[PDB]
Amino acid sequence: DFEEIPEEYLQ
Amino acid sequence: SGEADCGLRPLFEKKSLEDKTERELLESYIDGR
Amino acid sequence: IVEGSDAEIGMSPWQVMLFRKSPQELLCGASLISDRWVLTAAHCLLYPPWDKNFTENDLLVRIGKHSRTRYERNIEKISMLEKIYIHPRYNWRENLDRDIALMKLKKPVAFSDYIHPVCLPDRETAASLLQAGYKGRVTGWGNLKETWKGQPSVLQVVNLPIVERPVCKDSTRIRITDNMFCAGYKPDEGKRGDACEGDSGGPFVMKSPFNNRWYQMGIVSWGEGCDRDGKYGFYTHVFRLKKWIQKVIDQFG
Ligand SMILES: N[C@H](Cc1ccccc1)C(=O)N1CCC[C@H]1C(=O)NCc1ccc(Cl)s1
Ligand SMILES: N[C@H](Cc1ccccc1)C(=O)N1CCC[C@H]1C(=O)NCc1ccc(Cl)s1
Ligand code: NA
Ligand code: NA
Repeated sequence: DFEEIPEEYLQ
Repeated sequence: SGEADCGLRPLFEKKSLEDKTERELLESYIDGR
Repeated sequence: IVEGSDAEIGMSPWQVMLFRKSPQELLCGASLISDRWVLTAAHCLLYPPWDKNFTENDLLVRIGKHSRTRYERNIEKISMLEKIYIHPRYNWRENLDRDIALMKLKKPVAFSDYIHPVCLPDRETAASLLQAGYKGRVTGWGNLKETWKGQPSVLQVVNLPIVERPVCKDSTRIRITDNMFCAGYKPDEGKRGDACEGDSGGPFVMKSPFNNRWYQMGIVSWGEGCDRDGKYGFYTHVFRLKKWIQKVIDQFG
């Protein structure tokens, strides 16, 4: 339900 | 840090604009008026 | 938030979303209190009855948001956690006494029109304003109703009066402590509104009429249902926990 966030924040 | 300006909103207090319901809070505050 | 309304842009620039990394979902609200520190409820991070025990790497904070679900490019900022601190006497076993936690960010956040910290109240500001009938303001992205209109498109806001302590006590069988206060309208008052699931950890704020600054007096903590007649929302009493907040920040900042 949430828009994906940039990958840099999940590294 | 944020200390000097804490609690002063850029889009409201900083520019002397009020939000649509903050007056409801003020009206409930009896002490000191 | 039940029976609230859409926030204005920049109305609550200290509002923080606690965001679970995997699966990607809202965990809780929170508030920005400096460039590096975020305040929330302990039960947002630790609640063993529900098998909840989050570590720093499980979570992100999202600051500057308005939309619940959208990635607000060029507006919101996303920060990683360096360390969580939970009050050592947080009572998750019984009644959520001392329901408070701090999170230190890995890097300072840049303030903007949408990102700005709230003040925490001194003894005198707390004593003047934490009085029955005086209204504060609660914000969050939690449920719009107790059961399910389900979840909001944007941040919601409701203004609610502080309730007399005997009325709070008489509304529930849970043991209430001096580290809590309650707020909401009475059945005879007509108006409605409450926090709900998902609003946990967000701020109850008041605008001081003495210096025209916003102060965080409470943290959304617990309730029995949402917006039920004769029930009230309960909030962690921030000032009562000042010594612990100051000790953590003085020692680890
Ligand atoms: N309905 C229970 C009531 C409860 C249970 C154990 C200790 C204290 C209070 C409750 O409230 N619990 C259980 C733990 C977490 C907390 C919660 O959901 N908090 C969010 C809010 C909903 C409506 C509000 Cl108003 S605050
Ligand atoms: N030494 C710093 C200074 C500071 C920095 C940014 C914003 C406000 C103040 C500080 O003081 N900081 C950091 C944020 C939080 C606040 C603090 O510990 N305050 C404890 C309490 C006072 C009244 C309460 Cl109620 S809790
Ligand atoms: Na009771
Ligand atoms: Na109620």
